[PDB]
Amino acid sequence: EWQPAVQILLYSLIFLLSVLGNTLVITVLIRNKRMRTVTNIFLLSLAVSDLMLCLFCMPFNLIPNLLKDFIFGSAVCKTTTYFMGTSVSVSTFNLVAISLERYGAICKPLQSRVWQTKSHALKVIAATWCLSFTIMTPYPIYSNLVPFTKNNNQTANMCRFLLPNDVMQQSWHTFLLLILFLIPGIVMMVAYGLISLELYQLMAKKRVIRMLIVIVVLFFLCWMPIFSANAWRAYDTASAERRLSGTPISFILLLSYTSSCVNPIIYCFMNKRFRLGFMATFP
Amino acid sequence: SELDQLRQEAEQLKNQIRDARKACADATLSQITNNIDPVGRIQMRTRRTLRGHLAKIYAMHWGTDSRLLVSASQDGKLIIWDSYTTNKVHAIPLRSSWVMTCAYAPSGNYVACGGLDNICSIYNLKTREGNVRVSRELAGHTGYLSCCRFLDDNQIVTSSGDTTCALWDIETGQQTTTFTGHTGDVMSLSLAPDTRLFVSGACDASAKLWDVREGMCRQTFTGHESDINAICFFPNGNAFATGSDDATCRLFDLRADQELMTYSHDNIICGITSVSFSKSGRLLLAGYDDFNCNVWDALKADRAGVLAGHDNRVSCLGVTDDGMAVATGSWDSFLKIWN
Amino acid sequence: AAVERSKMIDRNLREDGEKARRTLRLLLLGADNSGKSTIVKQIFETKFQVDKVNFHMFDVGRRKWIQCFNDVTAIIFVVDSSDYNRLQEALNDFKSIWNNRWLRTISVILFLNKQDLLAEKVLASKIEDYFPEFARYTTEDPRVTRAKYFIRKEFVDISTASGDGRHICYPHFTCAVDTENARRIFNDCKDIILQMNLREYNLV
Amino acid sequence: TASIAQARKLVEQLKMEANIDRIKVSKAAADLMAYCEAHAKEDPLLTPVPASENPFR
Amino acid sequence: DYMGWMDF
Ligand SMILES: CC(C)CCC[C@@H](C)[C@H]1CC[C@H]2[C@@H]3CC=C4C[C@@H](OC(=O)CCC(=O)O)CC[C@]4(C)[C@H]3CC[C@]12C
Repeated sequence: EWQPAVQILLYSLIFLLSVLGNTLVITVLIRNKRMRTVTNIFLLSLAVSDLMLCLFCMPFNLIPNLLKDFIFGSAVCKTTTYFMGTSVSVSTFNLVAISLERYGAICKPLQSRVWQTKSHALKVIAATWCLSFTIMTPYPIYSNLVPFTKNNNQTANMCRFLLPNDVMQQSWHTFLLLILFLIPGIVMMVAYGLISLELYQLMAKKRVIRMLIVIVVLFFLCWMPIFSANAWRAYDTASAERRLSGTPISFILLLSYTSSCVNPIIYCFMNKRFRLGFMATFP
Repeated sequence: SELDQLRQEAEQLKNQIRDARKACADATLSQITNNIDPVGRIQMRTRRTLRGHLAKIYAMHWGTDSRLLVSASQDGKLIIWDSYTTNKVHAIPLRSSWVMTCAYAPSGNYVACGGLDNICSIYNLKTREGNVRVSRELAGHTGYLSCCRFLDDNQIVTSSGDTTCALWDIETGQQTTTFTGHTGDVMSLSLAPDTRLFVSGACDASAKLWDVREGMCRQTFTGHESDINAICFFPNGNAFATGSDDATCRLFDLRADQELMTYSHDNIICGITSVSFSKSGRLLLAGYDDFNCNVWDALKADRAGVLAGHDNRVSCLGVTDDGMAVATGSWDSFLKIWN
Repeated sequence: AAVERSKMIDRNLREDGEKARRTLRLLLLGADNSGKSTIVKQIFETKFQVDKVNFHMFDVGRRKWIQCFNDVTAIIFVVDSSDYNRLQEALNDFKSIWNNRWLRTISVILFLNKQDLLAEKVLASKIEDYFPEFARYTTEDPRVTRAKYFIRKEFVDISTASGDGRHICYPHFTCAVDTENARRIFNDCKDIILQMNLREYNLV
Repeated sequence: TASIAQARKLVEQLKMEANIDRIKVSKAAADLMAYCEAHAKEDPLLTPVPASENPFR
Repeated sequence: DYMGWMDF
């Protein structure tokens, strides 16, 4: 009884904050043309992806979890499982894209000016969305309803992303772990480590350095439980579902959803520039 | 002795001119045309947006025909625009990137550029080669050229940073008349519709009325406190309005030999770059450094509109001869066509 | 062909704007016979290419024509360090070029050319006579290094108080036959673009 | 002698400015109002033209 | 029974 009460409270708290925190960024960045810059085009795409992540994950992964049945249809299960995957991909790739531009600006500034432009920024955003959509297209196809019968002889549904055989399933989750988690894991680490090394070699200097460390660590913290759980259930889903399924995996998936609620905080609301414009856009 | 006597005589003459101007005025423009029908809230909207330049646009000039205008930018490109269809007609490469002025000829055959190169390049638009080429490099000036106005296809008045203005026989390339009255860098120039007089504004906060044929400063109007960036003639030809960096715009009458009304606002602290007049002379439109063009009732001194469409400083504003369209150019590389 | 003309004009000027972005345009100030021509070892202009990074020089043979130069990469200020009478004039010129209403985002490279003439001026330089505040100042030859540090601080104390982190001065030193000006300009422009990018890409 | 020559030129220009014809500002204001009222029907800015007559949409 | 979870 205690556990569902602290589940709904935490889920709603991340929800209404993410919803409010992403619509404000989209409003300010679209309306204010002067504010728009190379990095703001990246932040705007990140805000849209986080808002897409919030709307198609949180209510669709909590109400079926509380009621223990998928109350929506099969077409809802397919359409939403595609937008969840796509939004995760765009969010993670925008963070890597911001880090690569940041590395170019600091380590090799003169060379960067020839290529790092606003037109170049739009091309990377266009490539990010078009590649994320293409790679997440197996999600609607392989996710369909699976029915079960309860103790009361009722009918119920489960929306599950299940491949035809476990030989493709283990290779899928291994592929997904590398490109989504592991490759940003060390690319963002080397990019923000060289920037931190070039700035360390006065109290504002040490400010920027430690915030780069918070970006990579909270990237790890948000995505490590769910990606490990996906790797766990790929090779043996009997031990993973016996321990984690139900209330623990709700908290695991919520910590994962928290990334789309802390990304506007650590990228926009901690900016001196963006807060001055946020007070100007709204009366 | 002699220089002190000439200074005292010049001070006495200027004091007599000031006393005559003070005794001549009894009312203002507002006290005469107060009880008339206003223009209302002019909902003048951005009809066209011209997005060609890649650098700061210093100056523009409207053609006699309503469609065509020419714009100068710091990238080294001079661009002629078709206002109605947002097309670009002519793109002119410039020998010197640093260009501070452009002009379109009343007949439409010629455009003139100038800048830090100290050379007024006349560009022939009507060429049998098939492209715009330099017609006459007017090199006599020893300073940056700030404003050039075409009297006709063989006479042009130019302003420059060498503190002088000159009338140039384009066929000979030599100054025919030189206007040596300004003690500071001349920044602006406006011709009269009859092409027999003109007014120029300079950095010494002085506007001077010069006769083209006579070659003398017939009248000097000293109503500004800052550098007069631009100047424009009222359509009748008997008054003109100026604009400076002291957040003020003043309308000066030729016949009354003085100013009529200040077109300034207490909400403005920035500087005016350009001023232009509507067809009937009842709207005065002034570009500003606050990024926003303010529209002013030219006969009632009421801020009837604000043209907010620019990211950076507005540098050049113009109203067509017909009066349909107002074009504003800015440091952000965009020209906006209004109404 | 009447609409395709405006498209083809826009594509031609787009390629011309890409080449002007590659170039790091620079401006020269300084009075007459201050060694401004001595700095170049290769409206007058000159071009020289270092390490696949272009630099463009500009000097004009003031508040109105300086408005064209508020989008340059840096302002190169050259001071004749050997003479002392126009040192105050150089200070006034640096004050005018730094505390400008349109130049609030441009760092100033500050070359101090012909330090050798100051070196034999010291070894032969009434620096206490020209400046009464030369006393209570504690910084090759120690007197040459002391005079160079005094000139350095006397020229950066105006820039430090103003600016407010948007742009700070970055001076150097140059002899008559010194050829390190290209490397000093390269390193200084590297730091200028670094300090601009840090703000641009919301890292600070 | 250049300063004396320029001062004499300034004296001559101000003496030419002294001999000029000045009308009252009321008559100039009435002429401005008359031109405004005469060309108000021809002005496209004070009174907005419809989109058929307006060449801008 | 309700055993399992959505991937994302
Ligand atoms: C509603 C759901 C289905 C998502 C819809 C997906 C796309 C239609 C959205 C998502 C991200 C949006 C993009 C995010 C950022 C930009 C940059 C932005 O361009 C500018 O900033 C203007 C150029 C300037 O800076 O002056 C507007 C278009 C674009 C591509 C947006 C276009 C529409 C996109 C691709």
